[PDB]
Amino acid sequence: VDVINEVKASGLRGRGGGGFPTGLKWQFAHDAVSEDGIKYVACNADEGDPGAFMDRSVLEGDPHAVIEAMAIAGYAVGASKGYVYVRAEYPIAVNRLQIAIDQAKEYGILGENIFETDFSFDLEIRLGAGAFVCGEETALMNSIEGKRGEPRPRPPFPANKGLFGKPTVLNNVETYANIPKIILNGAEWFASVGTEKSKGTKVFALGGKINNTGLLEIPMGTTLREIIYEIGGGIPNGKAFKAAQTGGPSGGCLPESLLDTEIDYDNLIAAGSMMGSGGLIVMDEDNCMVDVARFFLDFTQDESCGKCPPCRIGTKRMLEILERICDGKGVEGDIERLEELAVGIKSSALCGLGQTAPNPVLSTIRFFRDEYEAHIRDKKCPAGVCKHLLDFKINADTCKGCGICAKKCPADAISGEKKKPYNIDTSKCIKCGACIEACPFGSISKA
Amino acid sequence: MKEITFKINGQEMIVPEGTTILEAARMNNIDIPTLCYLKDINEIGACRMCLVEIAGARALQAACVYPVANGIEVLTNSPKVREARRVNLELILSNHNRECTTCIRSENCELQTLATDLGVSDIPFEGEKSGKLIDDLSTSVVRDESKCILCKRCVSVCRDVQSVAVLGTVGRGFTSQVQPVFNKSLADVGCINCGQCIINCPVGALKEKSDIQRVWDAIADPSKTVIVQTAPAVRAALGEEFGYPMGTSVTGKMAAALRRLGFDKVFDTDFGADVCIMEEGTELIGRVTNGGVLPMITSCSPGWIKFIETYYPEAIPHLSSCKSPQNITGALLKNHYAQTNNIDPKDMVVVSIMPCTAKKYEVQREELCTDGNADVDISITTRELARMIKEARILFNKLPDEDFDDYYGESTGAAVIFGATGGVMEAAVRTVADVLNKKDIQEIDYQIVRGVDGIKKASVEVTPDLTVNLVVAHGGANIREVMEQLKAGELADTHFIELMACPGGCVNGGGQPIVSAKDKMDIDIRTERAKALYDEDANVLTYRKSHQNPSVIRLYEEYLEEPNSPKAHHILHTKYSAKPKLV
Amino acid sequence: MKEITFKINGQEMIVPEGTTILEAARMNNIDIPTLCYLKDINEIGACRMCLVEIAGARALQAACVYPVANGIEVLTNSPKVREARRVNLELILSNHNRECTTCIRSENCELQTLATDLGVSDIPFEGEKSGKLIDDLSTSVVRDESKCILCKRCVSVCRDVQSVAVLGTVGRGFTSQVQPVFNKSLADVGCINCGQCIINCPVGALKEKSDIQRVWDAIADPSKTVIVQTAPAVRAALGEEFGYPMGTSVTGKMAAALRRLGFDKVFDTDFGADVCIMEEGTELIGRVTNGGVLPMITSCSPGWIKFIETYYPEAIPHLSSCKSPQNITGALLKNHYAQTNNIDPKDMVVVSIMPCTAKKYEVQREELCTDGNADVDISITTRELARMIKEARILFNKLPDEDFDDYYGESTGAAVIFGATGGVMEAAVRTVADVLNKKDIQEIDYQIVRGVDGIKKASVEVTPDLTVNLVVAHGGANIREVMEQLKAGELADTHFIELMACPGGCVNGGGQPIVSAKDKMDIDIRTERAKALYDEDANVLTYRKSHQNPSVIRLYEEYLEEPNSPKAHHILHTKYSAKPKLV
Amino acid sequence: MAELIPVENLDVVKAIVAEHREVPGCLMQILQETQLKYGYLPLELQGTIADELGIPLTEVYGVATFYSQFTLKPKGKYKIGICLGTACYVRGSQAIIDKVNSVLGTQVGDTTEDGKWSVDATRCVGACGLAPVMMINEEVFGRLTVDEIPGILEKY
Ligand SMILES: *O[C]1[C]([C]OP([O])(=O)OP([O])(=O)O[C][C]2O[C](N3[C]=[C][C]C(/C([N])=O/[C@]45=NC6=[C]C([C])=C([C])[C]=C6N([C][C]([O])[C]([O])[C]([O])[C]OP([O])([O])=O)C4=NC(=O)[N]C5=O)=[C]3)[C]([O])[C]2[O])O[C](N2[C]=NC3=C2N=[C]N=C3[N])[C]1[O]
Ligand code: HC1
Ligand code: HC1
Ligand code: SF4
Ligand code: SF4
Ligand code: SF4
Ligand code: SF4
Ligand code: SF4
Ligand code: SF4
Ligand code: SF4
Ligand code: SF4
Ligand code: SF4
Ligand code: SF4
Ligand code: SF4
Ligand code: FES
Ligand code: FES
Ligand code: FES
Ligand SMILES: [Zn+2]
Repeated sequence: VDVINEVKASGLRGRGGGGFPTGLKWQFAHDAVSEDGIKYVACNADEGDPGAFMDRSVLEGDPHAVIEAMAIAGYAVGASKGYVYVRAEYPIAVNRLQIAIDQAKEYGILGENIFETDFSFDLEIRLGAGAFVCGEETALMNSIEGKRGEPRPRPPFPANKGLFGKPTVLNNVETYANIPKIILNGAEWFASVGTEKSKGTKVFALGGKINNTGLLEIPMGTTLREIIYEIGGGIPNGKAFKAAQTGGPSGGCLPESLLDTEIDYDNLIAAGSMMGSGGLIVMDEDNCMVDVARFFLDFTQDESCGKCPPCRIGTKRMLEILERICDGKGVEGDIERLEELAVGIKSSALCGLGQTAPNPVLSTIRFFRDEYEAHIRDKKCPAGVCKHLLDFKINADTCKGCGICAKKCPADAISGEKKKPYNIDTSKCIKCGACIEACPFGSISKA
Repeated sequence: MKEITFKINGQEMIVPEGTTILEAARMNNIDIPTLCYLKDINEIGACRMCLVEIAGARALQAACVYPVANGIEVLTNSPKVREARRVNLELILSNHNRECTTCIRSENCELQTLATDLGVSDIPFEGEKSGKLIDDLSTSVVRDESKCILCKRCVSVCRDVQSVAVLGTVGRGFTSQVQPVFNKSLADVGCINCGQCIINCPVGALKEKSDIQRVWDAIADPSKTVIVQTAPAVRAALGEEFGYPMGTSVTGKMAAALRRLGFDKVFDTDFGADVCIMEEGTELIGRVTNGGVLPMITSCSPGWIKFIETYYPEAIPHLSSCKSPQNITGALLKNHYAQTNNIDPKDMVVVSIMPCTAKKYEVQREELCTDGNADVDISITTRELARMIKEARILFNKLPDEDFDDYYGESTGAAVIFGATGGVMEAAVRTVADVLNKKDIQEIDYQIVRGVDGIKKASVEVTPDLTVNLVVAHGGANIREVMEQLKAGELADTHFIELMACPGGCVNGGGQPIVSAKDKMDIDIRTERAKALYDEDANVLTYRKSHQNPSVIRLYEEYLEEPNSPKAHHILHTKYSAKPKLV
Repeated sequence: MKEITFKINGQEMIVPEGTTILEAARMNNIDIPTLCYLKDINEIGACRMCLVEIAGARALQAACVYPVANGIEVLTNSPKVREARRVNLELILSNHNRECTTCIRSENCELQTLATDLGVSDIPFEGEKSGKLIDDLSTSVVRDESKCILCKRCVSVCRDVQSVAVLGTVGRGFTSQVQPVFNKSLADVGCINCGQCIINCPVGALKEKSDIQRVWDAIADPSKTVIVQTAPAVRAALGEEFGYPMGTSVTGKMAAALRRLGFDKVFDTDFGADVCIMEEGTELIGRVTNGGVLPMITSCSPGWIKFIETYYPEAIPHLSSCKSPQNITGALLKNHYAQTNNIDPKDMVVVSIMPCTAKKYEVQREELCTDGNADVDISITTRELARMIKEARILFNKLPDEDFDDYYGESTGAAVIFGATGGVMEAAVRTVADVLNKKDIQEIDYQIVRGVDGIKKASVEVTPDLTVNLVVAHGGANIREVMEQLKAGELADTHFIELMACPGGCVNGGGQPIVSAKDKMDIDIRTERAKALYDEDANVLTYRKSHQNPSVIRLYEEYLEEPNSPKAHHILHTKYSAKPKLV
Repeated sequence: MAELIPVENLDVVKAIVAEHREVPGCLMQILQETQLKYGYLPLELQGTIADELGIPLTEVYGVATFYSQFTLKPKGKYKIGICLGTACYVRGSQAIIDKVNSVLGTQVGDTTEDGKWSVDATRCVGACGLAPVMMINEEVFGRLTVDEIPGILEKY
């Protein structure tokens, strides 16, 4: 009980993305009553968000701190056995954690009579198969049970009915990583770092077009300007900064207009994003936002289980409209259709994966509407990314007129004479892009 | 028992723990749209259509699978709820095939009713639908994949009730479907053709095979004589299709309607029912007096005989050798009636009207042939009969009452009570007690086994030297349980076992008209149909016993000599063999 | 009357000369499909779908228009007839929009029922449809010529029983369409917005202008108070939508259902009806004693008011100066109730539920406003009430009985007979006789005039010095004839003339639920609806006369002083102006 | 790498299911072991496994077809996986996939005729700090360009 009070006073809140305090979660698991007096502890290591890999890093760097928190939680809530769910496609992490548990049970930490006490705790490693939808917080329960990875409605919440109908505590690994400091040094150390709403530090895995890539231990509330410029080293090759995507495909995109915004739980959800898995991807001017919106929507489209009709059907209806915009066949009036689809899917999804599916489109429509209008109306791609919308034009002052691109053209759209610049028929070629790559002088440009 | 107090929309009331808000709203005069929810069968929360706003909640919650807690505040008609329901319906309707004029279910489809109620004005969302695959290869069950909405009711009906489990879910996303294993058809998997999945589908992707064209072609042949026979349970549920109230018998109107289609002869199956009762009593006595293979089990319903031939073959010796009443009547009309009236047996067609879809498979069996000729040629269900009435278009509400045709139209109460569960047992016990000890039994006291519904145990002392032990079971799970109990050696002292596949008897068969969850949550349909059958039984003022029928005694004293005679063994008996399963 | 002998399917009958095969089959328990058949209205033989084979003929014949002959042989269920029927059905269905999910008719469409009955499995004929354009510009009626099947029922209804003739046919082949005159809109031509063509359509190409969204927005506004007004004839035919037998009063259930929808106040029109009766009686006395314009004509129903403003502007002097009862109630609520309850006249919304579709235009008129405010804001029909109840999805069959609110909820049978034909004059005569002589009358015998049916004449002796002549007429042709004879000068002796647009009164209005020909042939619906209204009149045990209502007595004692006071003339009286016609 | 057992032998699967029957929720574990050993999961082996486990084939077929990592068809000798994560997407892995399609002479998700080359669009291997990323069996390559794809492919 004192451990629960200390954790609650520490202000520790789950960094998985939902922002629920772990103290309340532990209390609601402790006060529950089971039929046979058996309680469990289960843990999530199934990272699925692209561009984020701290969950495997903490296992492959220090699994002892991971497994000590296991016994801390088990003693706090009275659970006698625990489970771990780690992806099998990370052989080094699995081998390191199994060697760690073997050493711990050899020393006598795990098993019976832990440190000559009355608490006995045992661990069994469950080998997941690496499914994003299985990373969901009831789909993991079903996967461990041996059924399909289809999520269950809540309530009954997993704090009251978990493994085999018994109360169980569920938290991510990097949240457990900070409890040794809480126990050894006190709650005030965690309370002294960060803002009032959120305390402590957080792991950020950054990537994209950035000079230096990797992981950062940033204090709670650090602004994005400090992360991108002071630590990240700035935009490489002197390109123009457009935005940084936070929270992965389930999060959002922050442009330069809010670069000074404090990063926290409340500010992000007020800005249309959230923490997600903790991954940040910074991008420069060469990007077309329609294409990345389509990609972030396709990622969730390919991972939908198909149980509830919204996340199964509406995601594909949204993918089709973005595909037709990208192909240049789109017409006017698609903006309000996207708005209606997003608001409909947002409020009527059983699973949390389908709730945040239209979130990147919502973030992009509110900030970069001019790109959508240019794609729909002007039929022009500013970044030269949309294959069917850009035009290949040669530079007559630089082009030698050798004719190499003419022979490499598969649709027979390039014509001209020797020593003279050629001509490109846009309506003939399918804009494959082989002519620009086959040019040795680089005289072909995309408009 | 913990008592939970709660308020719904401003009405406070007491429930046991675990009561969903939907039940409380329905029993307190509030209705909420529903597609995937069935009582004690399907509570998964998959359709996402009964969303109800809850104060203080993040988003709309599903009502059907929401346990209620103390002191909540609920609103059901905020504009957000209506907009969400309309958007969800327009999303579900974007993949459905929308040819309602050419859809077999049509007038009683749940999706059409919900689309009409909520007012779906326009469909904005177009695209490409999931592929179409019509499985028009089986004998009794047909699937159209373009009409499925993935509500998953059929899976739970086939897995939890029938305990057969030949249906599952494959894939993820738009590639997800409901399918049998091996990517095969139902005719290649161990299905038993019960038909429950057909009557428990909410849109009409599952249908029965249509043999109406064969009947129409058979009638149009001037050189063929056509004889139709009627089941005892079809007249306890047919009126429901013509607007008649719940549980009304339409015997006279049925006879008039059948006579108006053009059938040459119209007969009732109760003659074969009484014949079967006499033969089964005779084998009872023969096996008891000679120490045969016991306990005896019936051979009436094709569903569980296919279940035996597929799953449990070592019990084929335990089976009775007598044919089903339909086959008995068909063979008797093919031989004795043909000899009497000088009509060529190969120039006759016999059609039966039964509430089953497995009878279509029973007709296809080659072993049920007499002198190289099939007993019954064409079999149809009750729904096809009603559709034939509507297409011939005779006003079923104003027919005058009529009677069946002699001599095969005579009926007795012991042969009428077959439809509900426990009727065959009652009739057999009555006849055997009257024959052996002159004991006048009228009703049988049934003891229900604690914890299990569907299994009935009793013990009737027919003679001081012979107490007849009785077992009755209906439903796939109950059949499986009693088979496990028999194979474990716990059924050594039993004498009779009756097994029906469909739950509640043939009054709840797969050929009966489909009733949605609306009327299904109001009145117990099996109980009321059994009540109608028993009420018709209690008003038979001519004869209430099987051996007292003049027609059967005349037949036995003119043609069949004595029960279990060599002629009876040659004509009315058949053998069974095991069948391969591919699951 | 010559007697003709004929046989239908070998059944002989003596009949009056000129009966059809379809009628005989109907009265002899045989039904034949019809689409373009209306009794006494449409006998055109155009749908070409009631074909019945006749022996010895070259081809098939249509039964609805075929006079029976001596000694003919009739076949109905031959395979050729069925093949021709299905070919015709799939041919007609080849142009229709098959979006049954998004139709307002949906459940009760003729084409859907026939397609389901005949079992059209597939549509082999593909091609292009006819041009679609929705005339969603008129005030009350909307045409959807994409669903039209060209049965010509609307044209015959508008020409024969309404004598308006604002519809015709144009074009040849696929381009043939039924349209108004000169390619205009129904708001631009001489239509009176009666709404009979809407309830006489078989497929649903004609609909009403839905105003449910305005009501839904008005309910959810926290700054507005919503008051609903209930018609007297909306409780005589609503039960059709909820499975009730006809002729049943649903007053308590309807009141409870309206209270559950969230309406702030619920009131009845009968108060305005009593006020109108008093004002008309006072005006009659004033015109009789001061040599006013005679005869005096009541002016409650908007239909023939539009008719006379459009077609007969010469006799507009004769109309009464009082408003319709619902306008009286609305103005009273907007002025006196607003003053009493400290509620701003612009901060309340009043909605009326009336079975008429001409009140949508009646409320919209700019002249019927009091103190710069609209008397009635929104008007919805009975069908829209049923649709709203279904959308809110409250169980209407289990609702208890509740009372109306004070003081506009007090009712008298003089205002309940008001909805049915002849009730306005009944109440007026009762009140005037009681006021002038204390002469107690309860019913008036109306003379049936030879040659024209539906026009009524009576003469009751009010005083020994004054006998009053009365005329009652309903229907477009009856109003046409009576106005023509009035203009001719043959009605110099008449005192009262009461005219109703819709035949049969407001119990047969344009906003009542639609019934098919099947339910129409069994029972005359108007007669039994009026019988239900009269039975409700006989069940009112409090006050059977208008002037005995305590509410109106208190109103005149406190606010309105005396009948036809300057305040009453300023508030409850309006003038009428002629409208140009474009036909 | 151990040799894959031919699917005609039904004794190894019987031993595996007998050894691992008592573990709750052992369906996925047995499926992973059989996938690793035999190489893939044909329908006959699935039916056999459901036969010893005493479970209808509906659950086994659903759970094996639910995970895209359980193969129903035989695979090639070498598996090619292009990281389609966000970090690899922003750097231009689409051109890498196009070059792989052009050179390999097969589409995404198809098995080559010779049974030597197989391509798959894996979402993330986890080394998303060295985009673009390619995986060949147990070898991971990072920071790749279009021109290096044929050179790396020539090594195998
Ligand atoms: O604990 C529990 C809770 C619940 O939650 P909430 O807050 O409600 O929310 P959610 O569901 O969470 O939301 C969602 C979110 O999330 C995030 N994300 C994204 C992406 C990725 C992620 C991750 N990483 O994760 C996991 N995954 C997932 C996925 C998905 C798709 C989802 C939807 C989900 C998830 N998850 C979740 C879980 O289940 C949970 O939440 C957690 O676990 C918690 O813990 P922490 O420590 O964190 O705190 C997950 N997880 C993990 O771990 N892992 C993984 O992987 C994510 C984003 O942002 C979105 O948006 O709370 C509680 N409760 C509630 N209620 C109640 C309670 N208790 C008691 N009582 C009551 N009444 C529960 O228990
Ligand atoms: O089922 C089926 Fe039947 O209804 C028929 O059809 S009639 Fe019966 O009682 C048995 O049992 C017999 O008689 S149940 C059938 O074979
Ligand atoms: O006219 C017609 Fe009628 O029947 C309709 O409905 S109901 Fe009436 O009493 C009057 O006013 C109302 O009130 S008369 C109508 O408007
Ligand atoms: S939102 Fe629905 S469809 Fe999507 S993963 Fe969750 S449960 Fe499955
Ligand atoms: S893009 Fe391709 S098709 Fe078009 S001109 Fe260049 S090489 Fe030819
Ligand atoms: S390959 Fe380049 S330089 Fe040669 S003709 Fe083409 S554009 Fe000109
Ligand atoms: S399943 Fe229902 S909605 Fe679909 S076509 Fe058939 S009747 Fe219409
Ligand atoms: S076949 Fe019918 S019952 Fe089964 S999932 Fe599809 S719609 Fe539901
Ligand atoms: S007929 Fe019976 S056994 Fe066959 S699939 Fe349907 S429910 Fe299952
Ligand atoms: S209805 Fe009766 S005969 Fe038909 S399958 Fe069910 S139990 Fe057997
Ligand atoms: S008009 Fe009738 S048949 Fe045509 S779609 Fe509408 S309801 Fe169906
Ligand atoms: S509403 Fe009346 S007047 Fe107008 S077109 Fe229809 S039938 Fe004719
Ligand atoms: S509008 Fe209606 S009534 Fe008029 S012709 Fe068309 S279908 Fe017939
Ligand atoms: S008679 Fe009644 S329903 Fe008909 S137009 Fe007049 S007010 Fe309307
Ligand atoms: S009807 Fe409630 S979730 Fe299916
Ligand atoms: S109903 Fe006879 S032709 Fe139309
Ligand atoms: S970013 Fe995930 S594999 Fe490269
Ligand atoms: Zn672009």
